[PDB]
Order: sequence, then structure tokens, then C-alpha cells
Amino acid sequence: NLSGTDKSVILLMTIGEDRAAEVFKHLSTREVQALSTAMANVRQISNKQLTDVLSEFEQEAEQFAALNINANEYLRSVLVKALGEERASSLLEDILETRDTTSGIETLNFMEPQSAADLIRDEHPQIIATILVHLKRSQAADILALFDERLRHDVMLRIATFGGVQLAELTEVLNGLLDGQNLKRSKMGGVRTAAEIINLMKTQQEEAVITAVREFDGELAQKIIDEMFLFENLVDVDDRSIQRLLQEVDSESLLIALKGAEPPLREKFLRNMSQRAADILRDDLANRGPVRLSQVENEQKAILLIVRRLAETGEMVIG
Amino acid sequence: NLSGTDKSVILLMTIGEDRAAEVFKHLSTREVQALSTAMANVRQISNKQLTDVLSEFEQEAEQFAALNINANEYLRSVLVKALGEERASSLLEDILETRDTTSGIETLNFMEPQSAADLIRDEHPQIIATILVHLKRSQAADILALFDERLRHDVMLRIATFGGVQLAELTEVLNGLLDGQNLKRSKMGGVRTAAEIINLMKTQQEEAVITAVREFDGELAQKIIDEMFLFENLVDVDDRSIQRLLQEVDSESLLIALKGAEPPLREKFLRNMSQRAADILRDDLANRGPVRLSQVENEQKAILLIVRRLAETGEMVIG
Amino acid sequence: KDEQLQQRRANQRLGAEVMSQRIREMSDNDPRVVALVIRQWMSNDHE
Amino acid sequence: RIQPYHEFARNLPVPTNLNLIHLKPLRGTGLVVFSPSLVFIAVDNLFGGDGRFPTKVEGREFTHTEQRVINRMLKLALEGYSD
Repeated sequence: NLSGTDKSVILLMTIGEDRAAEVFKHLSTREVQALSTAMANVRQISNKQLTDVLSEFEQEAEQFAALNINANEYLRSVLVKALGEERASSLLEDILETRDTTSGIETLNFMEPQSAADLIRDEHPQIIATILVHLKRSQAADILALFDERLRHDVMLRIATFGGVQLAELTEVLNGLLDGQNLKRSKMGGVRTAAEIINLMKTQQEEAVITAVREFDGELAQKIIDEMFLFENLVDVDDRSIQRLLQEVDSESLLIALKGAEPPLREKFLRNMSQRAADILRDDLANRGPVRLSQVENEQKAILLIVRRLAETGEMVIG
Repeated sequence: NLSGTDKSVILLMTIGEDRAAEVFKHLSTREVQALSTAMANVRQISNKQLTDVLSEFEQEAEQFAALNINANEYLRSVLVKALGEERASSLLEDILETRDTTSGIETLNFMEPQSAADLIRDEHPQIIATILVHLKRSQAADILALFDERLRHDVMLRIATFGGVQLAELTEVLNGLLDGQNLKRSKMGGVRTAAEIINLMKTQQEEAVITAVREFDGELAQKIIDEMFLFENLVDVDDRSIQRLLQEVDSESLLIALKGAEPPLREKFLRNMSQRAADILRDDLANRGPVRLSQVENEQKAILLIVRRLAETGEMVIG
Repeated sequence: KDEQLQQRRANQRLGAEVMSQRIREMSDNDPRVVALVIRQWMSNDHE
Repeated sequence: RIQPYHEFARNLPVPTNLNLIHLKPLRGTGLVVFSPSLVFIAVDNLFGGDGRFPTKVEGREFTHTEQRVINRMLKLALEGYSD
């Protein structure tokens, strides 16, 4: 694959540091280091490839660049020269911060409302008020709902008080918030991943760690057990969903997993069978005894894997 | 045979130290010493062979190398030059450690979970937590199951506490773990090999050493006796497996080994005969007396050898 | 493999063309440095 | 604390790590000690872990990573005391 980002990357690794420095100063740290690694280790070089890269650069120069004067590269310096020639007020610099602020406001709208809230909860309530006013109404309502009641009411009250609509101080406020997400994204919290990791573990060790974390913190252990939970009760799992998964899942696999599963689980899973399938499954459960628990757990894990596959499809909310 | 590793080895032993030094500095110690031995003792030289080697090198140069600038060989130095030109922070070196760390994490996933655990049990429980989080979920569950209950619960609790997602300290932690498996692989533990060696010994000396190790440590002696055990009880050996082996094994050999074997062994082996074969074997056992114990032991050893052959095939779990 | 040798000679000619293309890229970096910076910004935006 | 060397050794929490730091030009070598709990807490803070479920190691020698973290904290203490 060669995306528009990747085409520019190939251009850079082909041309050299003379334009790479300008690209870096107009670029971001991770892509700078990616091109540095590309320079350190390169195996995408070919006699035709390099010429095609030059042709693609010429296309960018005649289209994306349109053979124009430096775009905000040397122009910003002449803009600063005009600013210096005019009153001693760096409005252009304030506009630069506003540009990042407006882009950050759009990013804030894109990114998760609760993460935005907890990144702004520590900040000033007036900061929260003005940023919520300047944000999209839908994103603002999402963050409002994700706020606690008292903080939310204070934010709306200070929104009502907010009339100063200030002017360059607002831009640097957003810049500080962006810098508090500018740091490496991380997001390795994996609130689901503990649960996911324990599910990936063996079932007996899963139960042992569940008991251990119940001793550690009933709250955290209960959250982990909830993350273990996958189609255990019909009302939360949704019958239509039990209907859709289990026709995709092999009937024999469901049977083997059910005869090792609890009778409530058997009943709630068979309630979404075609009646012939439910009767056949129950009759075979009566016929054959509990097969090896290893095979029963294998069928249960296959059921969970198909649940995860349909979660990947995203047509309905699993449990 | 001439594998891709072997083709490069032939290339190196053909070209010389000028590129061999770079290959060594980009390579590993065992292959460095292998090429040193190849230089010390070489008998793969031919007028056509050397020219074909040069052609293969030219192919690698035009394809694998694609006539590109030094890949992370001289590039890393220019990357360090840029790093020196930029802020005084060796992020590139940290990324280098991260590269080994990520490769080590993948290796950790490949290699044995219990060996990984005992290599990480001595380390910090927070180290175990963060490495388990960063590893694959399946490998993490395997190591979790192979942990003891208390250590496993502590690891999951510290996984829950793990939110720092740190940043270059994590890389060197994996580097230390890799260095604790970087040492010669060894793995000459042969938990099975003692048992295997005693089985390779004579049966009377086998029993004598079994008694001796029972005196030494009933636990270790019992483990050795278990390693001796090979299809002695039907339930663990599995009837389907007794069915499959003994139709492959010669019926007369089974008969000779059985008339020197215990009646429970005879019954459990004949329970997987075709009824005609079982009746014929029992009738011949009644007819002929116990033949020489040497021949009986030879037939028993042939039975064990066929068991080992099917273990090599790996279609089912022997005992 | 005379045809393969001819293809290798063509590849060497292509390599000379690639060096000329690299020189043309160097010339684009050299003349109109402003335009080079503008194209840098444009490629970054397209990225 | 001023005490005899035997009294100091008796009061010393075994197991622990003892370090020899010479003080030129004065004859003899100085001594600095740190607790296993302290090194555990410092190293998990290096890992960023909370450490609210700690483990206590007794008799077991420090691993290579633990001794190396000991090395950095030792040199940091040496520099601080030097200045």
C-alpha cells in the first residue's frame, strides 16, 4: 500500500535533508522520526521507482504546490516583517495560536467526550464553560452528560456568566489543553483489556484471579467479572442477538458447550432456536453425557470468539 | 540443502571480511562463529559455484538491497547526527531499545509460557504486570494459568494498578529479560530425558535405578517412574489410542510381549482388538508357554518404539 | 541470458536516468527554494 | 545514631544491600544501606506502578535489574552527598 501520507514519505526518503528539514519544521515528531528511521534503514530503492518518485513530486509541485511561493514557510517571516513594520502587537502570532485552537476545538469534537471532560475537569470551570460554548453543541451535550451533576450545573451557570468572549487568552488555553493530549497518546488504559487478558487466560486461572481481585477490591473484581461476562443473561444479551449469533454458531458446538453450561444458560440460549433445533439439542443433551470438560470449554471459547467476530461486525450491541 | 540463511552464509564465505564485519555487527554471535569456522575450514569452492554466488549476491543487491543506501548501517550514524543536531535526548536509542523490546515481546509470545514465567517470577511483580499487559492475550492467559494462585492474583491486581504505561524504562526491562534468555539457550534440562535415558538402559538396571532414586527422593523417583510409564493403564492411555497403536503393531509381537506382561496389561491391550484378534491372541497365549524373557522384552521395546513413532506423528496424545 | 544481460544494461541506463531524476529533484530543491518549501507544506498537507 | 559496629549490624534489617564507598584521602571505606521496601517502592515508581499490593523478599538475592536500579540510586545518592 502507498497512501497519500506514504507517498509523501517516499518522496522525502528519496529527496533528502534539504527539504526534509522544512518538512520536519512543518511536520510532527512521529513522522519526523519515521523518516529518520527510513533514512537509517531503506530497502524501497529502484532505478524506475526513484524516477517515478521525482515525477510524483513534480505532480505535487504542479498541483498541490501549484509552483507557488513558500506557503507560510518564508511567507510567515515576511508576515512578521509587516507585523514589525506595523503596530508592536503580534496579532499574527495570536492568529497562529487561534489556528491551533480552532483545529484543537475540532479535534476536541472528534475525540472522546469523557476524556475531554477529565482533561478539562482539573482546569478552570470558566475554561470549561468557554470551551463548551465554543465547541459543537452535540459534543458539548455529550461532555455535559458525562460531567457529574454539580460540576455540570456549575459549568452551565458559568456559561451563562460567560460574556467576555476573550481575546488571545482563549487560544493559549486551548493550546495548554492540546499539550495535555499532545503528549504520547498512550490510551493504554485498556479498561476492557484486563478482562480481555483474563479471558485469554485459562478459565481456572481466570476464576482464581477473579477471586484474588475480589479480595483486592470487590469493585475492581466485580468490574473484571463483568468484563468476563459474555452472553450470560438473555435480557441484557438481547434475544434478537441470541437469535442471530446462535444460528451462525454451529448447533453441535452450542450443544456441547451447553451440556457443560448451566441450565439457565441452556434455556436462554435455546429460547432463540428454531423449535426443531431446540428440541434436537435438548434430546441430544439427554442422550449424550457431559463430554470432556476440555472440549466443552473449547466450544464455549468458540462461542465467545464468534461473539467477538459479530462485535467486530458491529451490527448490534453484544450484551 | 541451501536455505536463505545458508545462501547468505555461502555469500559471506565467498566474499570476505570487508562485508563480513558489517554482517557480524548486524548479526548474531553463533552465525558469526559459524562463518569463522567456514573461513577456517572451507570445501564448498568451485569455479562455477563462486560465479553463481556473485550472481546470487547481485540478485540480493538488486532485490533485497535494491541498490539502496546503507540500511541502518551508516544511516543510524546520520540519524545520531540529526539527534545531536536536535535536542539532547537520545530518543532514537530509546526507539532502538523499543525495537528489541517489541521483537522480544513477540519472542516472549512465541516461547514457552512457563519458562517466561520463571524468568519473570524473580523480577518485579509490576514488571510482570506491565509485560503481561503488553503481551498477547493468549500468551498472557497461559502465563497467568502457569503462575501460582497468589502470584497470579498479585499480577492481575498490579495490572489494574498499572496506568503509568512508561517511557524508556519499559524497553530496558524487556532488554534485561531478553539478556536472561540471550545466554546460550541450553534447555538441556531434559525433564523427560532422565526417564528417556533409563528407558534406553536395560530394564533390570532401570528398575535398580528406579529404586535408588526412590531412596534418593520418592518425588523424583516417582517422576522418573512416570517417565518410564508407557501405555500401562487404559484410561490414561485412551482406548482409541490402544485401538490405533495395536493394529499398527504386529499381532504376534503384541502376543509375545503380553504373555510376559501382567494380566491387567493383557486385558487392557486386548480390549482394543478386533474380537477375532483378541480371541486368537488369548488362545495362543494359552497354547504357547512364556518364551525367553529376552524376546519378550524385545517385543515390549518394539511396542514402545511404535508408541514413540506415533508420538512423533502427533495425531493423538500418547497416555 | 543475453536478453537478461541486455535487461541489466537497460537497468544500468535506468539507474543513470534515476541519477538524472535525483539531480532533477536536487535542482528542484536548489532553484526556487521558496517553491520547494511550499511543495514541502503541500505534501505535508496531502499527508 | 552512634553505636558499636556489632550493635549497628544487629540493628541492621537483614536482608538488605550494603555498599562500600571509599572516602579519599582518609583511610577506610564508607558504608550506605537501603531497605528492600525502599528499593521495591523506588523501582515500581520507576515502572510507574502504584505498588498497593507489594511483595516482600527475604533471603533472596536481588535480581540483575534490581541491582542495576540499586546502582543508579546508589550513584545518585553518592552525587548528592558529594555536592
